[PDB]
Amino acid sequence: EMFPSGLRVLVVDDDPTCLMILERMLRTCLYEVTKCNRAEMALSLLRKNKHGFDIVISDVHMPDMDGFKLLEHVGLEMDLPVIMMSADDSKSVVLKGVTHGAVDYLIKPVRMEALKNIWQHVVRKRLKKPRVVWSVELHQQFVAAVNQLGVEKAVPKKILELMNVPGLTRENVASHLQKYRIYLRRL
Amino acid sequence: EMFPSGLRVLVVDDDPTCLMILERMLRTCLYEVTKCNRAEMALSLLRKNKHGFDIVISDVHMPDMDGFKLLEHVGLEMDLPVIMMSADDSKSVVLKGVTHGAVDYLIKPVRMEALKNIWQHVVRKRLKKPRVVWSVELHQQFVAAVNQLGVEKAVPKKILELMNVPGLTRENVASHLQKYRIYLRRL
Repeated sequence: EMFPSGLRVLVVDDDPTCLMILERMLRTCLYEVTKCNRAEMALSLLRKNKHGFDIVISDVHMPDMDGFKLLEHVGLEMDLPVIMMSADDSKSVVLKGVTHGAVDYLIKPVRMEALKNIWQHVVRKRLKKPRVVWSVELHQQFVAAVNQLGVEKAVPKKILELMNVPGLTRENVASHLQKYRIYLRRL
Repeated sequence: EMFPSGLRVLVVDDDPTCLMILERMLRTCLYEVTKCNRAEMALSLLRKNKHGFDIVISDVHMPDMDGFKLLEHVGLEMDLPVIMMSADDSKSVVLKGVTHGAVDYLIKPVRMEALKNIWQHVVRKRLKKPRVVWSVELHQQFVAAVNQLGVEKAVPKKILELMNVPGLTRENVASHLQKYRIYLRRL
């Protein structure tokens, strides 16, 4: 089966053991890895080179910033795939990862198969217009709406009815659902 | 005539004399001023609190980043009003300020009237949808198109014809033109 070697991953964690594990497993899986232990530094590294990182993995806890708001900055503001690394697997923490913008999550202890499969949010087998940026408030309304209808039955028109946001289009919701589908199915 | 006192301005300059002048004049004009001497730090200060700064003034030259790309980060990526502070007033530098995302510019020496009038890009006398973010490449095509048609005659349909970007709408161009109208008229 197909495997995309050489994707570039930024791993953000103030825990050196967690960082070492993630880096070693990603290199075993042929990803290219950049490590960083501060949220502010991660954000600077991502702006420094847009079209430089394919996916970010960041710890739910960070020493210089609330970890969930880093998820918002990376996953929503910058529209990058961000994966939440958490030691806590309660329903509330897992729900908060996706409500703050992550496309997926990893629970300690991280299994190789789970870690290796993160490329699914980046590549697929088969000058452009302005990109649309979702606010955290809008995103949380979307997650609530989709969870109410059921992820398998939620169609753009029904999501829109529940969100009740003038100007929000069917296309906007469909492309947002495609980005967050995998996480929402895990719920 | 109406004057909006108390707007919050971030001034970004590694030249302490320039920073002191801008801060003193802005405080005389009743703005609230935050100073910062590094591009990276400016960017962190702006994310730290969105809905915190009303307008940014940044020097065309910065020691830790190309000044024009800071304009892109602030004016286009973050969609804040950024004003280019420059000692150079050549046609090429002035054109580059607006092609990299600034809504206006200030030339040394800065006159009080010019400095005091920066509120025009922020306020006016009379949960929402995703915001649209322009890439620098798209923005530069837009500036070229508008300059070809003439800023006073440029209507969205004609701008679109010249830009030739599938998916770019009339509404997108009209709201972009409204943001950059003042600078483009100065050209």
